[PDB]
Amino acid sequence: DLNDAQLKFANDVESRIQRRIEAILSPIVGNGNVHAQVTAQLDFANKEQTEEHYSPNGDASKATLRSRQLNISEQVGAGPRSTQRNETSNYEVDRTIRHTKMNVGDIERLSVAVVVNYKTLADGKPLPLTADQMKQIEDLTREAMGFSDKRGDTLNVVNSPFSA
Amino acid sequence: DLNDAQLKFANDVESRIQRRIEAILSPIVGNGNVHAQVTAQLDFANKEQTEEHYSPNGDASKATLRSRQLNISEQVGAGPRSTQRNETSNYEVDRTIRHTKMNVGDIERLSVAVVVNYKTLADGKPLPLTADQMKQIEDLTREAMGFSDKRGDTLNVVNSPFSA
Amino acid sequence: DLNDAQLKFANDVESRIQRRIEAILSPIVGNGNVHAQVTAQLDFANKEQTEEHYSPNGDASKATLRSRQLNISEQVGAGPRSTQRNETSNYEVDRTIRHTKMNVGDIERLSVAVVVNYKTLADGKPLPLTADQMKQIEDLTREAMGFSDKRGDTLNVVNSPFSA
Amino acid sequence: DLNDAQLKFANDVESRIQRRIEAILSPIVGNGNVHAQVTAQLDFANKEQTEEHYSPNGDASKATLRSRQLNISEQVGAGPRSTQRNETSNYEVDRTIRHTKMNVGDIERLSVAVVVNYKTLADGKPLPLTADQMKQIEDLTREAMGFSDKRGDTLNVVNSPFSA
Amino acid sequence: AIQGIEGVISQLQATAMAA
Repeated sequence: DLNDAQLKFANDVESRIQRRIEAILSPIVGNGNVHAQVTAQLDFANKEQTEEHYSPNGDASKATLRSRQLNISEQVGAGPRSTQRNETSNYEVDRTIRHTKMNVGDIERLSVAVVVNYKTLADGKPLPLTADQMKQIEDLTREAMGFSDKRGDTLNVVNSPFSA
Repeated sequence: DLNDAQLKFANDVESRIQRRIEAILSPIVGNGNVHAQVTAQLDFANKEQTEEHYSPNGDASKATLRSRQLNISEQVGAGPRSTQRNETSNYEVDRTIRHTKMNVGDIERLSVAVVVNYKTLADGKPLPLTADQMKQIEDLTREAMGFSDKRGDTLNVVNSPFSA
Repeated sequence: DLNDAQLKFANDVESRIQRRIEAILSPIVGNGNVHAQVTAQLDFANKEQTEEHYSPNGDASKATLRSRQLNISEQVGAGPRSTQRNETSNYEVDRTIRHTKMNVGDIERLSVAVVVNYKTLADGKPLPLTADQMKQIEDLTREAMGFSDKRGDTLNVVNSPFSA
Repeated sequence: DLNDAQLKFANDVESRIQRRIEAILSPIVGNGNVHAQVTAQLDFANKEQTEEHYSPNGDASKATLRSRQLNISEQVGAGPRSTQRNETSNYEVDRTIRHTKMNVGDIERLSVAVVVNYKTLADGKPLPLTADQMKQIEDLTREAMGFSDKRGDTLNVVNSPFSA
Repeated sequence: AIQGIEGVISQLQATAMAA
């Protein structure tokens, strides 16, 4: 029931990422000379979070006060000195409440496998690509897939001649 | 259901960013001599936040007072001196409450992949572009995509001859 | 639903900024010899704010009083002196409450990309523009776009010959 | 009843992982020259979790205070010294409540078995593949299956000639 | 409660509007 809807959601996301990669990889490598497939680890767990933050007021310069009683006594007779300080302070503090409801269906970790073809010249020899072109393909695929390191995304692009 | 609406929202945003990039990249590079694709990491999490800020009043110059009782006693007989100061102060403080409801569907991180063609002169030789022109294309794409560093936007523009 | 309305709002704002830029850039550079595109980062977050400000009254010259009790005693017998001052003061303070509801749909950051053509004389040679003319175009575009530094606006105008 | 629905859910997930692997393994190894089967250990246990986190306030620099009473007494007569410090502090602490409902049907551990064929040249000799090609197949299968180490995923790809 | 803190922030927004 709901599981099938989630699976179809994942399939559509993967297909659209695949198409976005193919769109940029087509003009330079050529139609059919590139194949990519995407798998997506998604987030279907309902989470609700409330965050409370208090600004520190331990420093007297940023401390906000409402009432303060400072009783000071010094009975000098060091000799028979007698110092007494009774201090009472009531503070008002900064407060920030944030309520967050995470979206259901977010992407947790995306791994993408891309395979490119060789280059057959007018003679027909399948000449492999170069390192610079491979790096360009890797960068383009990283851009298309929305590659990020916090998610833990992995990308692998290899070059091999396609079969007949 | 709602996930499909969010996905269509993302697709429309990406398509419009793509079209905006293409619009400026067309007059100089030429029709079809430029291809770009956009992916958008969006924000579909409902957040509500209330912020409270208190202006500090620790300095006597900016401190606002309502009532103040200052009892001072000095019984000089340092000898048998006896100083006593009882101070009570009630303050009124500046207060700022901000209530914020973040919009659903905002952009978190935008990464854009752009590929340009080579230059075929009247002879037909695919002459590659220059560094200055590449920098101009990068700047134009950054302007079109709304490039920002707080979001974490990444842009990659590479030059390569298009396939037939 | 609402997201589409917000997107159309952004598109209309961007189109009108584009048209305003084109309107002034047309008479001097010429029809079609200028192309500009605008992207707008907008504010669709409902914010409500209440601000309270108290005028400081720590200086006796600007302090407003309602009731004041000053008991002073000096029993001179420094010898066996005995000074005692009990002071109680009730103040009335200036107060300013400001309630603000920010508009939904305001502009946060505007970045604009403008491209101009070269100058083809009667012979037909595409002569590039000059530094003074480029500075004039930059100033005119800044004026049209409502360029501001608090927002974080970025503008890029480059000169390049248009393609056929 | 529900068990059959869960089993069909597992079968669909396994079939889609199998198809994703086959899709990338087809262009290079060839149609029919690759066979893969997937088994999935799934999560059909309803879990509900509430998490509470308190920011530490043991350091006076990050400690937020509401009321503080500090009575200090020093009766010097080390001699007949008498120090007494009575300190009472009321704190306000940061608080974060997270409520999480894990999705039913998540993947716990995925193990995948892939078998590839040999290479029969124009002569017909079944030449085995190379180490580099085997490593490429392993990497592609890891990408397709969403291989992860936290889950405990295991992958085994072996090369052997297919039977008639 | 999480919903209780939601209600607290709601009453804070109410105070903001009232001011």
